[PDB]
Amino acid sequence: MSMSYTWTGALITPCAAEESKLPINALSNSLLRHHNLVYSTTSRSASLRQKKVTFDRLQVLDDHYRDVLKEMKAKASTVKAKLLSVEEACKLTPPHSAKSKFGYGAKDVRSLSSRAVNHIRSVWKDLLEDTDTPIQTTIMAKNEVFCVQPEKGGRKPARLIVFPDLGVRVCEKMALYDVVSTLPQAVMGSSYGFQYSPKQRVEFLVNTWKAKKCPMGFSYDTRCFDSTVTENDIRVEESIYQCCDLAPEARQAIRSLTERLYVGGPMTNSKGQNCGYRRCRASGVLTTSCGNTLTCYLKAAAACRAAKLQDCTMLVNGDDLVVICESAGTQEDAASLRVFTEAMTRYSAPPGDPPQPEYDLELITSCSSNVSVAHDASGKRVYYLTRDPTVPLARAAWETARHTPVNSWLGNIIMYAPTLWARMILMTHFFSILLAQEQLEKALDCQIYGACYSIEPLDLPQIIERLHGLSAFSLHSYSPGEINRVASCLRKLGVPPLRVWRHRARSVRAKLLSQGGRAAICGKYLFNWAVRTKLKLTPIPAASRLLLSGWFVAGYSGGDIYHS
Ligand SMILES: O=C(O)/C(=C/c1ccc(Oc2ccccc2Br)cc1)NC(=O)c1ccccc1
Ligand SMILES: [Cl-]
Repeated sequence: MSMSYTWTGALITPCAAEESKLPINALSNSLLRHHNLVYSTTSRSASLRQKKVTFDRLQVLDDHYRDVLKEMKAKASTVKAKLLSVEEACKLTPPHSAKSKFGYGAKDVRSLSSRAVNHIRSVWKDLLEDTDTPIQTTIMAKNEVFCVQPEKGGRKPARLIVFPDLGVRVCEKMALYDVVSTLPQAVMGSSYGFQYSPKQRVEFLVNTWKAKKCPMGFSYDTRCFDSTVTENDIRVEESIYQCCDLAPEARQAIRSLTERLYVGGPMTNSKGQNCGYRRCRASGVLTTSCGNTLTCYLKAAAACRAAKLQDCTMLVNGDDLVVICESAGTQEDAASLRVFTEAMTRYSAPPGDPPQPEYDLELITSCSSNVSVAHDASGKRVYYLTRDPTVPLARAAWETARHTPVNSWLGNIIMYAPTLWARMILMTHFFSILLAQEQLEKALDCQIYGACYSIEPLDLPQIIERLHGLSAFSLHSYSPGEINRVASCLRKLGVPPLRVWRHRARSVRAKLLSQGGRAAICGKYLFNWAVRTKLKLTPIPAASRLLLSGWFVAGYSGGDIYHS
């Protein structure tokens, strides 16, 4: 019976200026024309989110819980993690990461400046000596762009982000980076989502579904998961980590960060005021993704048992959960789901929207996406992942009319390269603007599984072939429902129909070829679809020449991570 937060009454304030509406760009209109449906969240709506994330939590454990837990620990005891040298940790820090409140920022930290490495060592030392004093944190209102839509009733309030000082963040890396990059797959195997790349996730979902006599799957939407995490859940996560083979120093740092940071602590707004007290999951620490994934999996696996699901397979990504199993008849399936929901609720994890059995894999949404079909060169049936393009396009627009240090369009192109909208619009629109400014060589940052990466457009052809397979460049004969969903979206926002883009694609793939080099390798592989005349595409040379491990190994959302 512990509230997830307590509030002092002080407002959540912003630091920088917050743009609510879309500007007045002319390229932005080349993408979207209904600019009034696009919008960003601001600290103005922060109090509404506060209401939502604030509630009492009731939790009642049971034998199924302890059993699964015990099983997890067993698997964890087979994991050995190392500490990260201050230097190593410092490098995993993002150039733009929020500056330390102790005078010094990201570059200072990244360049191993004296001052920074000093404070960091002090903070570390302090963790080893003090194990109880709650570490201070800052709470801001996130600013993300969405599309207005009355079906839901208007606008979504801003999300909240709770994080500790830069000094602390580096310590987290040192004491837990190896754990959160290895412990997950160790305990849950195939159920751990972040070990898969697009091509792998698709293959995993499809195969699991087809392995069932009569498949039945459901996604579980938890009402504000982070707020449902209890102090006991976080302490349990800690015990799991401790099952690892660690250094005595790492153990003490983990216990201290757990008791002083993870379980809870005071929060101040940007103006340094006492905002409230947190007794749930911090949204902006290193263990957020790892912790939610472990806790979601724990409750869900125990819930499955109370529900008696048959031959069930789980796929967990943070709080995002999808379960596939053998059906026991439609009525039994519904009842089993209501029990699963009852056990989750008991484990302190009720749902927002109630789960519903689904018997069509393509009608299931997990990780904001669904499986769909298309065909390859030899007309072979190819499965891929997609989603409604609305948000991606509203954001793709916004980033065209306003500068964003971290875009999303490029990320979406990487995550959804095989989709119709990605290939024909995003790809087209962006190589267009690039060319009109000569920046095809300039790298830009985008996030993948929460981690930051500096990527160069010129490499998409390889990146893409790696993540989705060569077929991704020749997919055709997309399912009508998918083709319909898109065109429906375009007409809703003001985006020229696929035809207007099929035009530009040639008009663009042209200027790209009459440039050879790398810009050529692209315009050929990425736009082979926009030409009746189709030249044969084969394994790209430097498709292998490039390290891509770090990419799909674990989740780091909210973890302030950067990879090179
Ligand atoms: O922030 C996160 O933690 C994050 C998690 C996440 C979990 C699972 C997932 O599965 C899919 C779903 C569809 C296609 C391929 C894959 Br692998 C994708 C993302 N989002 C991005 O990485 C992300 C990056 C760019 C664009 C959008 C999201
Ligand atoms: Cl269809």
